[PDB]
Amino acid sequence: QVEYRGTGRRKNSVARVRLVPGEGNITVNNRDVREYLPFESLILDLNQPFDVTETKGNYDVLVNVHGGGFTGQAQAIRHGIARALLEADPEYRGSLKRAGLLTRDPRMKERKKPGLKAARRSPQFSKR
Amino acid sequence: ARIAGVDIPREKRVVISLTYIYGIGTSTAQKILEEANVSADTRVKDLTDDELGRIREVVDGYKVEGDLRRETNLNIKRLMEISSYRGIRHRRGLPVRGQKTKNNARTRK
Amino acid sequence: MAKQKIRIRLKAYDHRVIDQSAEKIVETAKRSGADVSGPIPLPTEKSVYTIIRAVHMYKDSREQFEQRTHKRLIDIVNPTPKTVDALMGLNLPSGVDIEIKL
Amino acid sequence: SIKKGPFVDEHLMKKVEAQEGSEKKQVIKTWSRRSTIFPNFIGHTFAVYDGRKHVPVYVTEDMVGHKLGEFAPTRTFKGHVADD
Amino acid sequence: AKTSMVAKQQKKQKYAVREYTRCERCGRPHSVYRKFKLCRICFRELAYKGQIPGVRKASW
Amino acid sequence: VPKRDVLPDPIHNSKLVTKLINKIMLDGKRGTAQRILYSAFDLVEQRSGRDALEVFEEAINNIMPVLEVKARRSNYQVPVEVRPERRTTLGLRWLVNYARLRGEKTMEDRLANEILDAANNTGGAVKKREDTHKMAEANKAFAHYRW
RNA sequence: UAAGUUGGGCACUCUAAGUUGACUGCCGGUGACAAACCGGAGGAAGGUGGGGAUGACGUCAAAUCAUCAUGCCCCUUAUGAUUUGGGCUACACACGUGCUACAAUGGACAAUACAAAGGGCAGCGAAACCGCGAGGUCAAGCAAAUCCCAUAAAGUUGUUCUCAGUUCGGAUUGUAGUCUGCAACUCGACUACAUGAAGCUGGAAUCGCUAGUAAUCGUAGAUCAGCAUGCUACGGUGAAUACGU
Repeated sequence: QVEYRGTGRRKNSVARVRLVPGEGNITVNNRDVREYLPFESLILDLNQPFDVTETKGNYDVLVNVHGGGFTGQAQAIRHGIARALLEADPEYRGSLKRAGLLTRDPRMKERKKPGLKAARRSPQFSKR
Repeated sequence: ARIAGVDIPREKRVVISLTYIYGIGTSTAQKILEEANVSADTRVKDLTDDELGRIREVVDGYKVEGDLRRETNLNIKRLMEISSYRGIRHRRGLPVRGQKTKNNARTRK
Repeated sequence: MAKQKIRIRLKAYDHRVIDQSAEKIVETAKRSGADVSGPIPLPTEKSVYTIIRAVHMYKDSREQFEQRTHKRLIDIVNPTPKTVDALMGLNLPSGVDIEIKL
Repeated sequence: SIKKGPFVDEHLMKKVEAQEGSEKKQVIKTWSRRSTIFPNFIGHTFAVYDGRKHVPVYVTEDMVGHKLGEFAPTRTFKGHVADD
Repeated sequence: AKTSMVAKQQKKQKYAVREYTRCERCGRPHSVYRKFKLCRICFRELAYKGQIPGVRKASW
Repeated sequence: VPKRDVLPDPIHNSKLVTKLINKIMLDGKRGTAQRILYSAFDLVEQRSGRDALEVFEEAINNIMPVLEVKARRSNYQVPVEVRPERRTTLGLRWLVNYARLRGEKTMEDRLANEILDAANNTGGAVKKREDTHKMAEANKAFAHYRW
């Protein structure tokens, strides 16, 4: 067969996408998506790239991912999805870029500076 | 009265009904529960008489009584007896080590 | 993995000096031999030292330092007393931290 | 808090051994910080140097919860106006 | 006074650690790093001279 | 200054829930809020049999203020029509605030009681709407010839 | 194969060097045709992208003679010097700063997935065994992308608790123990047992915060014979609103 591979980066995490057309089924790290996301019922947001792009679908997916919390990496899949769907055909880019899902976010945490401490709280003043 | 020692609330689970008695907190309670083969069971007093006898006889294994209070009073009494510095600091909310009393007036006095 | 090999590790505090030294050593190594391993980078450990811009009070105005540390790895296969000299002869400039091994 | 063992000042030992085999004394000069009371320390009048003047304290049998470490505090009334 | 403590931290000691690590030039013992054995202010100031290998830029 | 909405929360398929859950997540724990909101929305369907959509929509309809006041300057206060975004924000805000003030011991039953009693045009959220609509649109005399 | 552990592989990720890239750059409109403004495309990133480093002449005769240097003045058989112990930690209270609670988005138990950064030579202490436990024996590996710190935690699946000063809270005290140091008595830290306080969201007044922020959860480092609710740093999770001046 044929396989399309594009990376996904978000929130100090890394995604190695393996996209192969099919009936549609994902097993992240040889483990199903429901077996990897707490709780969670937000995988339909991960299916939005399949709902607006390649309507309705679907393609089988295998992925290996490590680093960062579950939200940042469960959201890193979509940019690899978009890259692979653009690699498949440039037609899908017009529907992708009007909604995003390809532009990898450039926003992460910030350093820390005097005023913050063990918890991310600013200091007070001397009243009275 | 009623099931062991004194002060046992009716219709309550054993793990917490065995605490009000002065001398057991939360660990040795479960230890003697494993000794006596009993259960909370959930939350109500299911303790039948055949096991009342066994638990009432097992409870003697520890020094659980007002005798613990008596021992504490004689301990502090002797510790203050030899004009002991530690006896002086027993009135200041000051343990055998020290507590750096500047605000240590609220909890103690 | 078992094989004949010469392995070296490089340390300096300037990426330009360390990579130019690595380049010249690779040149000399493949000059008197072959199949040399390139200047493989390494996560280049850093440092940090928090210090207060102050003399007597005012810890609020803190300021930071670091000591960046480049590390470089080169491997050589099929040794010879020629690659030995190519390693132990020329390390200039002498800010770099070379340790010849096998 | 030492399980390694007790830690009586050897120096106090050397003096008290001769002090105890024959007749004891009712006054002793020492520093008595790196030692403690043991069964063989009974019947003496040691003096922990509180910092200003060492005060002789007579050994009794009953001081096992208490020790030689300290008996005459340096705070010494109080430091404060009020009382406990 | 500081002058005799230079000798104090130099002379032998009754046992293992009755010592403290102070800066050789600056007499301030507080806020010193064992990596360099210089105090707070002196090592900050020598960093600006560009003598000790490493950097002061920060922003990392 | 814009809003930056949140789009999908197909649990259950709807949009107001997506904004709602983001208020209950005290100290940033979204799963607990999602679970309890799901349990409560299944409960409100269980008791007093109906669909969650009808009860929720008509409940937030009975508790959405349409007129509101704002103060400025002596002491005067201009009644102001509320933007639909701020309308729903205030509705959900006061709904959750009075569900908290209800004070029940259950994960879900307090919210079910709140929304289903609002479905009866009664309740503390309805009380707040009535109080605001009584103080407002009765003193619209002075600041009506203004913004 | 327990395993990327090894044969190989460098496609991917990653790692660090160099460049490419975002500079009103292009178009349309506005605008004294200009500056500039608005929208649109493109792009990963459009109007100093996000952040940090950098703080003008000068003001507060701001702080420091206790880092240091130093004018002037003062001490010297002592205003200098050594040692042991005490003390910087006291205690009617006031204030500041912060930590933990006053619990059903919760309490306890059981199972279970997901980080980054940093440190380590005479240091990191792996496995194993012992012990309820702090810890003890042991000795592999480790000058470091190799081995260790180091299970990440919150979190998810379950059971139970069912509104009480509560299996709430964990303050106080005593006992028995663990490690350091010669010595944990004034003054180290830690575990187990025993008690289970005030406290059921807080007044006048008041502080911080415009998006990865707050709120919230953990982690490491420095200093360090042993001792950090503090500091620095790192990651996890994570929104409400900004009508308008």
